[PDB]
Amino acid sequence: GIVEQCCTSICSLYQLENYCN
Amino acid sequence: FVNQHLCGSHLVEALYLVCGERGFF
Repeated sequence: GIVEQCCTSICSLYQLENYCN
Repeated sequence: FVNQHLCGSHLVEALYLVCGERGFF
């Protein structure tokens, strides 16, 4: 989920896009 | 972009800068 995606690894610029859209 | 962990509150900056204008959650 939102704060695991990128704190539990780096995550990407799309994966970090998928909060809005 | 950054290549680090954003452990909630930092996300919000890397989130502000990405989806700020459209909002996110």
